[PDB]
Amino acid sequence: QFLAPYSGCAIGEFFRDNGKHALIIYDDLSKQAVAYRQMSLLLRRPPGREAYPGDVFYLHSRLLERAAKMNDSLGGGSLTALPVIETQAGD
Amino acid sequence: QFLAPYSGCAIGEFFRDNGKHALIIYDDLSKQAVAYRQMSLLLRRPPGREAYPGDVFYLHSRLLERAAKMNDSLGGGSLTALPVIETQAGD
Amino acid sequence: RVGLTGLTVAEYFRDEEGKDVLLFVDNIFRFTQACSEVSALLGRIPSAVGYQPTLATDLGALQERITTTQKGSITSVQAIYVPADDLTDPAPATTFAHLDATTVLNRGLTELGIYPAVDPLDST
Amino acid sequence: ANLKQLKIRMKAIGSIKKITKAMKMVAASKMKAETSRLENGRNFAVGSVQKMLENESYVQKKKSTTAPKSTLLVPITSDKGLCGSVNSSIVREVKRLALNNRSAFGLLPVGEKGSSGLSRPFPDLLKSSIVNIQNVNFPTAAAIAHQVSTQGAGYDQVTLIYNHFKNAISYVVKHQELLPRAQFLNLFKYVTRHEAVEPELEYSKNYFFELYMASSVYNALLNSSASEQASRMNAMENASKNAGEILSKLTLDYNKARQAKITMELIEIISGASI
Repeated sequence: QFLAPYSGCAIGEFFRDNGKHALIIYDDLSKQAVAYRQMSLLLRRPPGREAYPGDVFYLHSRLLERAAKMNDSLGGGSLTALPVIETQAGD
Repeated sequence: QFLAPYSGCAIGEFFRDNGKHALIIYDDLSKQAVAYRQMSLLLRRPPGREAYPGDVFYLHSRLLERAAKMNDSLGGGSLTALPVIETQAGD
Repeated sequence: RVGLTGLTVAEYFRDEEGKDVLLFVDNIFRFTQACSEVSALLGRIPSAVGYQPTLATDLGALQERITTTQKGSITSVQAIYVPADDLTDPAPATTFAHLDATTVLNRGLTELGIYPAVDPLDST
Repeated sequence: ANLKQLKIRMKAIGSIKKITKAMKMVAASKMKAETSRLENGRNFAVGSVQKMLENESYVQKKKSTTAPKSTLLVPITSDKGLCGSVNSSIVREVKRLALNNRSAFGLLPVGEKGSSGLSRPFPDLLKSSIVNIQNVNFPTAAAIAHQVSTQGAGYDQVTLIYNHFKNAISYVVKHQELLPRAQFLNLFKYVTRHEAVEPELEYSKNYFFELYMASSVYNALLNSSASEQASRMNAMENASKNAGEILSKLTLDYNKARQAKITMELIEIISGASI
């Protein structure tokens, strides 16, 4: 679950780097945080607020930061992302 | 930051034991607890509630308890303490 | 694992017998609770509110093994207990992510003499 | 986030919603009584004097038709607070009609909120008011009508501002216009179609004037009193409604804070157990 989002993102970069356009959709990412939180707690790492690791931000950022619009010289390709998030009580 | 409160306190004891009157003003002690907490955590000591050391209460008590009104036999000196505390949200 | 035991009995009829099965399971709260207790004893760091870090995985296995196949189907009717009446609690929250329908039993209907406990409006 | 504080504030809103819900029950109960009294006393001798005066053809020929330059305003409002927006509506309209032109209205208020609300905006204009009415009845309405009669001599016209109870949930402001005593007598002497000899005209003119004035006052109080209980009930419903929404919202934050509390304390224990 932790690696699936990055695996799919690489498939989208293919179309991006070849001048093509791709739209990658990421189902609810809270599942990834739980999966990553699982591995973190099992690694004896110190949990932060809401039991999430301190690098949970970098987990999602590094992924979404790769989805962008390449210039025309490189091919003009793009990679659209539609991350989903589930809110417990709509807060 | 951990010794500055006690450092200035010793300077006040001079006027105290010499029958004089001195007023010491300790700025926010929460910053001392963070420095004292930081100093304790880095020493690999077991942390207490809120990550602070177990004897954090003894810290401020030992510091503030020195302020007193010496009797006339020792000169009648006095040391007045005005410690400050900063609250996050008035809690 | 007692919950998985009944599931294995149902999976036999699903695959071999090829007939539909109806798996009744007590309130899943005690299932998730037992998974948290065993995890704590083994020395795993608990979750935010004390659950095991493998909540999604431990619960996902049970919720995924229950589905329809080409041979048969296993319809699971399991009770849901919300601790402290907190819907945002991890146990019921992760469970609702899999539930397709809900049967809310109301006490008022029984008093009026109508004794299907299911509520028409609350049920979805 | 300091669960102890949130739980206390939730308890407060719960009591407010409780007392707010209870006041609505009493609001409905009293509304039933007022409507029962209104339906029985309504249209009591209303327009009677106005009708016969119209039937008097000779009166219309000699009718003195002029525009009153100075008039007296007697707004009707409820005395008990937290009764709804009916009082605010009346004090608002009279404020507009009064702030526009000053020194042309006496503004004798009726009701604690009506007079108190108009005291600061119009000082030295309103000199007396009537409040703390124990019950509504014709003898009392006549005493009020009599007082207005004494104060109406200085002004050329008198009008009453009050809420009209058209529906249990719809109360529209309505204002009647009544001529003073001096204008009534000079108009009543022309009465010739309807003979008055059992009591002589000199006595009948002053008597039927009371009936003409008390009838309007008595009817106005009922309409306003019924609107009070009606608007009060609606206000408690909206208040109890809003009280519940806020109470439910804090409950979510309470549960959210509960999870964070267990998370914080649990990590502290794990941190100490790690070493």
